[PDB]
Amino acid sequence: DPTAKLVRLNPRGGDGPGIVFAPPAGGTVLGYIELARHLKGFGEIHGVEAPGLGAGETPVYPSFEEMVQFCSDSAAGVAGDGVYIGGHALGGHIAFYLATMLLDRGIRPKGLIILDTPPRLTEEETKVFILAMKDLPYEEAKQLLLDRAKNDPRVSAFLSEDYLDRFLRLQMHQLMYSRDVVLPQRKLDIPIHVFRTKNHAPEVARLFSAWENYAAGEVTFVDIPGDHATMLRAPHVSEVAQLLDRHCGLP
Repeated sequence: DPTAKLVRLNPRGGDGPGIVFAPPAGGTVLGYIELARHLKGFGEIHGVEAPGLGAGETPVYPSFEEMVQFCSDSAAGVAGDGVYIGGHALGGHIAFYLATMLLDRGIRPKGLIILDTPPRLTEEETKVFILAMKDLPYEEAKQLLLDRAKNDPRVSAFLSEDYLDRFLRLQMHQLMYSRDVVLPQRKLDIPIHVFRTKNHAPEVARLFSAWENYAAGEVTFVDIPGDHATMLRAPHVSEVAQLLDRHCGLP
């Protein structure tokens, strides 16, 4: 049941529309919790948790196409034309696909909110992600990431090993088809809001402007503090929620 994975991250707190977030690589919506808490000018903020992560679910590993279809089925309960479609990272690509599917059906969401990701997506620890998207056995690479996460006292003390395993497996699965993700060259008839960090190498930074190619009207580039990971955490997340309320919300 796709609708059972539509998580309410924050009840209505402002006078604006809601937000439905798609998950990044790994399928979790937990990375949005702090952001949703600080936001003060929106309605209900929802997130779509990938299937197979909850305690009472069987891990599944769908293709990008089926995952996009699952989020649409999950977010269907929310009025498409009364909320922003958002997404961080790979979640930004799902968000775009969902917005094109809504527009194909005549539904105009309030807009697309992209969190620090361009339209085309330790030394050994980061080598895994590179190879995922010297050669090493798959299961050996997973253990490197698994040993990295477990080294953090916050993961070993509060996070479920079962949840951590299901997340790592799905992240590997989504990292490996991530290069196959090609956004349709359509031009959205809705505003696009790209919140981008400023600590990107020139090679990557240059790619964010390509969002202009997928827009028929408004496109807004907003600078946010932090980097691709720390932006959703303190101290930066507070300022990110301020800017999000300013350009898209309405306290």
